Amino acid sequence: MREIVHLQAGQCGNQIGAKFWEVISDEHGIDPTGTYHGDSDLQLERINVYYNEATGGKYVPRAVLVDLEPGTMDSVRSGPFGQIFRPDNFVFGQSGAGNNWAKGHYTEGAELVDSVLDVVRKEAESCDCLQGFQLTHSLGGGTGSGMGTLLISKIREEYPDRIMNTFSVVPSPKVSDTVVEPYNATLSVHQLVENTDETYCIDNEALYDICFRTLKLTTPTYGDLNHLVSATMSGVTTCLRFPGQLNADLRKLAVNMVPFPRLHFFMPGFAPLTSRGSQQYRALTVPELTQQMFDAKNMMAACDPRHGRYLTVAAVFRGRMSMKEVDEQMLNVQNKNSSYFVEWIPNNVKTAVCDIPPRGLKMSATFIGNSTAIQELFKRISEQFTAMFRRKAFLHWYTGEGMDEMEFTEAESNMNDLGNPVVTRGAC
Amino acid sequence: MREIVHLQAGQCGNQIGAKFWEVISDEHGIDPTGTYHGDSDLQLERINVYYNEATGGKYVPRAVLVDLEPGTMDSVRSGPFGQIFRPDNFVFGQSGAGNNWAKGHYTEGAELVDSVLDVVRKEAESCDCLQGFQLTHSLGGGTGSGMGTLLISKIREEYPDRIMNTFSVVPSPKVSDTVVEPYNATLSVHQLVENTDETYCIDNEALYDICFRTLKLTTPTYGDLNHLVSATMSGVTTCLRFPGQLNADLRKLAVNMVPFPRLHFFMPGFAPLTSRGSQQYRALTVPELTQQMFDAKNMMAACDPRHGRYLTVAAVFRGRMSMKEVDEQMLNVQNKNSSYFVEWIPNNVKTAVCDIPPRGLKMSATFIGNSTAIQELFKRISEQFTAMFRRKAFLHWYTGEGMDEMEFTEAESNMNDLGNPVVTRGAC
Amino acid sequence: RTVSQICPPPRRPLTVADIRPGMENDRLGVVRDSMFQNPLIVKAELGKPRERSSSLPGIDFNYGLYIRGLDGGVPEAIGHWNVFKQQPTCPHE
Amino acid sequence: QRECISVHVGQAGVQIGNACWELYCLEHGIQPDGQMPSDDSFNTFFSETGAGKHVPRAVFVDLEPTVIDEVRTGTYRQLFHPEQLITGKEDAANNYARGHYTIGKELIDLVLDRIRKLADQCTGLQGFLIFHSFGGGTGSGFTSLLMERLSVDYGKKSKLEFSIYPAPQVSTAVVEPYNSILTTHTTLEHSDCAFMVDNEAIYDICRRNLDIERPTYTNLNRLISQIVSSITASLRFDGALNVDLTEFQTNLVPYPRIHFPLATYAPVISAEKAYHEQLSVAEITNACFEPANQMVKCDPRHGKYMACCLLYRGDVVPKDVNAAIAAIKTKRSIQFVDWCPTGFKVGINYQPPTVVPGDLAKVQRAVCMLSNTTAIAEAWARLDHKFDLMYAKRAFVHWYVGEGMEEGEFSEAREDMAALEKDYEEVGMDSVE
Amino acid sequence: QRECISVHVGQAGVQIGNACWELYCLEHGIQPDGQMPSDKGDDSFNTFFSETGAGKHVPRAVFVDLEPTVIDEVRTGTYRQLFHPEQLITGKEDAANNYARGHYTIGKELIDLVLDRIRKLADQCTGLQGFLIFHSFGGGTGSGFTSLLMERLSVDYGKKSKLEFSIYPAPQVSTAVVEPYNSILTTHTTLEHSDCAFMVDNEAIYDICRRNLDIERPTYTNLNRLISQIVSSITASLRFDGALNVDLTEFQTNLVPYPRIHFPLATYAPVISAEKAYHEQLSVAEITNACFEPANQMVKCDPRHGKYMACCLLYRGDVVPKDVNAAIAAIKTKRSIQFVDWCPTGFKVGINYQPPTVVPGDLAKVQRAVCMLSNTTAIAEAWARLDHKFDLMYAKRAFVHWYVGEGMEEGEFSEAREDMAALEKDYEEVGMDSVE
Ligand SMILES: Nc1nc2c(ncn2[C@@H]2O[C@H](COP(=O)(O)OP(=O)(O)OP(=O)(O)O)[C@@H](O)[C@H]2O)c(=O)[nH]1
Ligand SMILES: Nc1nc2c(ncn2[C@@H]2O[C@H](COP(=O)(O)OP(=O)(O)OP(=O)(O)O)[C@@H](O)[C@H]2O)c(=O)[nH]1
Ligand SMILES: Nc1nc2c(ncn2[C@@H]2O[C@H](COP(=O)(O)OP(=O)(O)O)[C@@H](O)[C@H]2O)c(=O)[nH]1
Ligand SMILES: Nc1nc2c(ncn2[C@@H]2O[C@H](COP(=O)(O)OP(=O)(O)O)[C@@H](O)[C@H]2O)c(=O)[nH]1
Repeated sequence: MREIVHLQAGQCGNQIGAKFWEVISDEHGIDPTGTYHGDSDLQLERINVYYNEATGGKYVPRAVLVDLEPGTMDSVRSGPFGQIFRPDNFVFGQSGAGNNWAKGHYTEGAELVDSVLDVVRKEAESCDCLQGFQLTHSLGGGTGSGMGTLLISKIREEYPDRIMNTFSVVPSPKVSDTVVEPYNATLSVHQLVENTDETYCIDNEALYDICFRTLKLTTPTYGDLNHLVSATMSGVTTCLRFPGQLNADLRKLAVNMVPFPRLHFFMPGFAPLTSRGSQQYRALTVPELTQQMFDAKNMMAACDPRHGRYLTVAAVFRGRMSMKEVDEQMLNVQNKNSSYFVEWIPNNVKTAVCDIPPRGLKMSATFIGNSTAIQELFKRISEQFTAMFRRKAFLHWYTGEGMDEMEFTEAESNMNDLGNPVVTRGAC
Repeated sequence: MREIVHLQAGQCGNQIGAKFWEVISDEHGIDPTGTYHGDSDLQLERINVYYNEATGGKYVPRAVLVDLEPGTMDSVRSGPFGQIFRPDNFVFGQSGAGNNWAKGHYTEGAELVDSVLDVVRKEAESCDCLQGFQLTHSLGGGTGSGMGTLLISKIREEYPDRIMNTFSVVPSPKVSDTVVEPYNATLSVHQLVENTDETYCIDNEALYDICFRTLKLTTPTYGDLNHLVSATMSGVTTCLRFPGQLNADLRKLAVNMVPFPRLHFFMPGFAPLTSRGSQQYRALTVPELTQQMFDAKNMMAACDPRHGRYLTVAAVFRGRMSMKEVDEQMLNVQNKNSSYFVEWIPNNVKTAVCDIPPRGLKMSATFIGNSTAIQELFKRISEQFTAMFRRKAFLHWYTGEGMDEMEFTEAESNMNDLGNPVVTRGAC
Repeated sequence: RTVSQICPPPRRPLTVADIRPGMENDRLGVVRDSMFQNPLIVKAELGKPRERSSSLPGIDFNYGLYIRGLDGGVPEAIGHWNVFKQQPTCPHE
Repeated sequence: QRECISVHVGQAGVQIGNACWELYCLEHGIQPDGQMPSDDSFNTFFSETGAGKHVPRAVFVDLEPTVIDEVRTGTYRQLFHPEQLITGKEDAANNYARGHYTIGKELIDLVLDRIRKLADQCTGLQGFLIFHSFGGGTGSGFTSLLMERLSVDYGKKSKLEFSIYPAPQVSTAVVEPYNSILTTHTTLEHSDCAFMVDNEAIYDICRRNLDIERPTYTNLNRLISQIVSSITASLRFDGALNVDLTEFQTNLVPYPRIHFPLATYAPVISAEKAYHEQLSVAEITNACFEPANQMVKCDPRHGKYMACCLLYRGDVVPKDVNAAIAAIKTKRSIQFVDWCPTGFKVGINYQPPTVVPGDLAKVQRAVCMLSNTTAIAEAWARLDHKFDLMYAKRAFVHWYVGEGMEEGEFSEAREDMAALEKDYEEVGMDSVE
Repeated sequence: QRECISVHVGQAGVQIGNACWELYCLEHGIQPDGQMPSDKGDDSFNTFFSETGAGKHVPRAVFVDLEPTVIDEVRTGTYRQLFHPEQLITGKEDAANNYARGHYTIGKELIDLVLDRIRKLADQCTGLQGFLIFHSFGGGTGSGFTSLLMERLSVDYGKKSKLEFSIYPAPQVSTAVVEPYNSILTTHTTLEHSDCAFMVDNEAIYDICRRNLDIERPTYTNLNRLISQIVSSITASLRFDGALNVDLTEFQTNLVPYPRIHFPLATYAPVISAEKAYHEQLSVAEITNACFEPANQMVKCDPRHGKYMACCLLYRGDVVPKDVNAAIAAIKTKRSIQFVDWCPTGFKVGINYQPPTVVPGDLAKVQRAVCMLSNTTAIAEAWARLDHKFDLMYAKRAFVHWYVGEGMEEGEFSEAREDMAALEKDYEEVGMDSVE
């Protein structure tokens, strides 16, 4: 048996995982009170990846919830599937992070880090064979940036043979919900370079693009916005949760996706995405699923992937399917879209198929892309940072809370030293 | 049948033992009025470990209640279980405790000692083989310290080869309920170092720490604080009363957790400790019983196990659990953190498994710990002694009642010569 | 709803109804209610505390947060294990 | 849990406070005396006690009576603790010396004692709301002394200031140019962030966008009470983007010295214009950013914005404000500083404004916009020129000096404000290197 | 079983006695006539009350006062029936603000009577626990008679606990110019025999009643009633059942570090005037902080200009002990309450399960009250003030002729001055930190 421990920091990441645990509970047939009221017998066979057995029948997710503001815990307890976590893992704080990476990393975050590693230690020891951990956070903003990267650093230095999956909401080119977003982002990605094994960059502008152009929605709510994120976060972890031909768990993905130890930033995708008005005129098959996977309309990072070359493609299909077409459609993609696929990885797709799709559908597909188009996001964050670092704007807070002048330039040096390789292997 | 007598001296230990008779009345099955109202004959099998028979089956405990002031005597008499205690062994005095060690030891407190030893001798022959001596008190304060330790000294001079255990409440680093905690407590420990075989140092602040972090109370009263002490003081003597596998009596415990004759100070522990809310979502197993047994939050002392190298561990599990796991995770504890267990004692842990769970659960585990972590307790109390011994403060009452400087100097020297053998083994 | 708090009536401020002779608040010349509630026409009671500007609950009201709680304490935290009970009986219907 | 303590000093701040608690009682649900005719919503600005007589976390301190005696004989005599309504005995007489130097010592120990009592009953203290003007002697001097003492004692905690600006054109006293500079010299080094609002801009918005030519100060202060309720909204309630007071003071204060935001409010319609307009989100965002609803009469065109905090309340979907921020960024007249590309912080709350019996109509969407402009330096220079003209031949200086003032501190405050002018110019100059 | 003998000497002592017995009447079921309307099962009445044949319950006290009209107030007013008619030891001739008359000529016709009364009052005592001497440092009776009575009781029952409740002289106002001449002698004589003595300053009672009770013109009926609540809160462990029951021998082993330093100060928690108690919360943390606030202290002395040596907290009512312990931790880590460097543990804890009972009047009916009793170095300033006043009055030999022509020898003022010089030297000696 195999386990994944889910931990989350920040208001954003807490809502990420609230929608994720709702989606996983609906997929495993688990009611809000925690028991199994389901339909399929094999649906209970690998509950113990995200869930924990408890004496009588209400399973408990192996999730620890942390936030410096003690109101997001109130929100997630008052949510729909709120009475499902352990009350012991609500490791909150009597403070407010204040959108400050300094105050999430070198302060009361670092004073609560001992307790959050204690409960993470408890849930990790209560396992048998751990693949690793899952952290959901916003790369722009406080709490989930500073505490998130500190927590990743400690967990990576503690368990070096386990993989880390961080689902990060990177700041968007369109607007800015936090004014120190690139300050938080550069310092956070400095730690994300040498730590995690699987980072997934999700953009809210891309979420709007999907839900208005493809889903045809009018009032897009956050429940929908990281419902769409919960979809892919469930779609990555399905081969070790349900049976099927050609299984590929998280490490089997991570071996194939990243060619180099640092280029581990993925832009996700879900593409049986049908509007409620055009769903009734659908003819669900592998060709249009693999056509919907490969456009700049279901790509959840705010960088059009046709500004760079794909390094590695993933395709976690779900549903009862046969797959000669799932093979030759990747052949067709590599043959036609040839200027955006590398030549030094010949046949740079990975394919996996799960037996059971998400409920309410018959056949789905999760797309995980590693390209040279995250170039543009990282570069734009770099000029967005250097616009304010040149005249010391919003820096007195970090310097007062205890941060140093040289380490900001160290973070920007690592920023540019991630920017340069994704130049040179996109241009050979 | 193996018998033991339970003396309670003071205010603190008097209340602890007076409610401990209540807590074991539930496990046995006698009501307040002495009539046995139980459910199995197997509880009646060994009533004569703590309870003496009386005609009509009106079973009376053997407990010599003693105090210098007849206020706590009235408190016990007017408490919940009042019509259970023998009228003859209500030995009291029309005097004042004065929370003075010299008063309890070398003055009119010694003028009741002849009557107390007479009434102890009254049940010393109404029995078969008196294995041990329970005595409940507080090292800080009067009566329980002074007269308690003189009672210990006299009863060991009268019976030399029986094990005795003193459940004693020690002062807390954080606060102080008494200005002369050091003056009472160092003088109390001066005889306990060369006398007793099983102490149980149970501070006051860790009971509130358990009730606040673990049990999650909001108004922890003294019954709630004394009850964990009573649960440990019942669970330590369960292989002496009820059937099980790997049975161990108090002399077995003395042999296994006394490496050297002076290092016999034990850290208590009880670990089905759950809150009322997380008690729902909890998953009772011998693995997590061991986990929350060795977690440094359920231990009842201000002695950090992460700052104290362990010497001997005992675990009296109670319940119908299989033996292979209660051996296996006990091995895996030492294999996990062997650097916090001694190497000159390999195999430094003891397992006992009684058949009967405590009434109101499905299993439990009483934790007994002899570690080096009591060195910080002794160092801090020695510094508290020294800070007020520098100015000869608070000493005129002691000198008026019959103290002198050389006795306090010998007591402080014995405290330093007790702190040395509990650090020089951790230094290998 | 200050009269619903505690059963005997709230301690009304001293109206024109009492105003005993040979006492220090014995003003002459249009005596109505409102000056005895306005605190600064009110010269003090001179032996008794200053007159109220309001009506306050009676002699048998406890003051402050007196949290009674609902936990049964550690006898309920150790003397019971709430094993998972369920009410499936599903009204799916 | 997330408490915050309000101290109301001076007549202006006190009547802002009466409007504010008039608003808050109707917002939460406690009736004017203080009891609730029946959870973690009132435990932010209000405490709880015996039965239900909830007491606000406010210290109404003033040097004269008759400003607090209105509260003590009003309907609100039951809401407040009788001792936290603190009155002095002598008037400050527009004298910074009589507000900070001479008559400050008979009151400062008592007001700090009540402040530390209220802070003792705060499990989490984010910050303070300090209500006054830059005008009269009380709100000039006692404010300064309070900020010195609170910055000394509670240096790690937030102190938010709510200051009424001395109007560049109308005014009501002759020594406001003296008092404003004398109070900002000392509050610059201690106050974390000072939301500042002018009287005659509220005058303008009432005469134009509120369709009434005769509301009095009980309605002038009501808009500021709405501003305070809008700004401390995610602390009291829950929303989409909760914005915390630490978040305001970290995302609106660029440099250690530039901490003077200007507030403005979205719709101020008056119950005979509600049913004839839609009141969408893009148009109220453009209404907040258009150069006439600013609550300080300075022209935002003659300057550059630095950072703005939008706080939308009511039924607001987040992508309407996403589109509105996009449109504001594309509109050319709003000119930003080139060194700050992220110009915005969005906050969204699901709770609409409470409708007090008055003139403000029931609107289901309302955004408070705070801007940090560089056009506020023009208003600073407008006060500085008045100070220079009055200080040219020592006008009204003997009244200050005879009460304990030192002459050189006038000149010290003068080039401190000159230095603030050069800091504004230095943060406003563009990129040439 | 646990009883104390309360002697009330002089006008101040007997007025505080009238107020306190006014309190204990409604504290128990003893209606102010003597009987109890209970249809009973008690044993809490026996501490300060007897038990006659049917129900009368005479108290264990003695009102002694060398001038009449005040004992006649007692035997003319409401409470005459409750007291023994021979317990009322009135004298015949007032001591007239004169220690010489209180100690040297007119005591000898009443000292034998009052010693006899104290003796056969102690005969109705299985375990007598202490003596409660109520007086002032002012008038002739309350200085000289309490000095001589203190000497004779320390001769006769010297091993027992001895408590003084005394009205300390005012630093600014006073009521006699011979307040220093009488205080100097009564403290010089009672220093060696008093086990501990709790001080009250009328100025501080005026200010605490003006500020907290918010009362502008109340009389000594309201001065002494706070002292009544103080003594009822102190002697409550011996009356009721609680959590940390404290004995008088614990109090005396407790509140003094050294044999002669035996002057702690009282402080009473919420003293809110019931017109105000609705508007705040009266929690454990704020009542513990209100004890240490430098405005609720029962005497004028500045706590910040001094160090607390050892203090005792008597929480009474529904108080959870770990909130007390947390408030103790917060008070300990607060940096404005400085202690002596040789006393890490300086706090005492006591909890009793019986809430305060209030007479109809000033005080709010609160189910929680802590009495704080602090032995501290802050009283050295008041001692220095009184000694400087004594120096400036004695340097011209004024008002000495009434003392010396009565039978008192003139030179005792001198060695009283060096006795207080020794007391000041000791209060300075306890103040330095450890260098050795
Ligand atoms: N909203 C509102 N603003 C006021 C009010 N009273 C005064 N102001 C403004 O405050 C400025 C000066 O008044 P204050 O600062 O309150 O004067 P003060 O605090 O009483 O100080 P002193 O004159 O010394 O007594 C005026 O220019 C007004 O613009 C008021 O009642 N409501
Ligand atoms: N509680 C209370 N204290 C009083 C009263 N009258 C006087 N005192 C105090 O007593 C002091 C002066 O009176 P005393 O010292 O008691 O006089 P005395 O001890 O009776 O001796 P004589 O003057 O000879 O009668 C004043 O400083 C007051 O503090 C009173 O009516 N009630
Ligand atoms: N997609 C989605 N996004 C959310 C949700 N809740 C919050 N967000 C996003 O969270 C981001 C801000 O998070 P952040 O400021 O870092 O919160 P913090 O971690 O508490 O500091 C915003 O840009 C929102 O887009 C949700 O339920 N679904
Ligand atoms: N666990 C527990 N501890 C208590 C209890 N009662 C008192 N204590 C502790 O006992 C200590 C003081 O008791 P002590 O002075 O020895 O009472 P004495 O024996 O009459 O002198 C305090 O620090 C209390 O924390 C109780 O009922 N249970």
